[PDB]
Amino acid sequence: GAMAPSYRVKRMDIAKNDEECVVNAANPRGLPGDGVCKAVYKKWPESFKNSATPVGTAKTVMCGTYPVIHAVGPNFSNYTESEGDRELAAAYREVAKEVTRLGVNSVAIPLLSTGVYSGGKDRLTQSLNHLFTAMDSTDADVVIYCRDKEWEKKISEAIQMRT
Ligand SMILES: [Cl-]
Ligand SMILES: [Cl-]
Ligand SMILES: [Cl-]
Repeated sequence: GAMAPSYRVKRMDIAKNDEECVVNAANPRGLPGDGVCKAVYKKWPESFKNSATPVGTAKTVMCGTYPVIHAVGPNFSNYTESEGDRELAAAYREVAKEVTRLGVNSVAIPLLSTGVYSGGKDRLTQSLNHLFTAMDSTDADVVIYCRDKEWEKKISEAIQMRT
């Protein structure tokens, strides 16, 4: 575990992270995809061997000794608000189990279902609160990755609010 487990946020490409493992915002079929998933495919393509997994689950595949945790959030274009919320919470719970099992001291994580799976809605708060619910009981250093300057400020404020 980390000496003083923390949350941090950075605005940059998660493929350039400084953590001991990465969470991919994956599709259920293990395809290269777009956005975070395509950057993850270009950096760790070996990790997409048998990475397909259902919605609300996470599947870890090694790239050398570097773990890639493929976490599949719901696409809110297809799910109801109610069922999507349940699947989004579940995907983060499975990420917490994988991070624990791997024994890593740090993890890079994107906000699941906030991009092309958002169904056109701002889900910063919804996705971040499910991230916290899952990861609060883990002792890894968590570094959240985002691309938007306004999202960086709101995520940083939410972390600081809990002190
Ligand atoms: Cl960057
Ligand atoms: Cl997404
Ligand atoms: Cl973002």
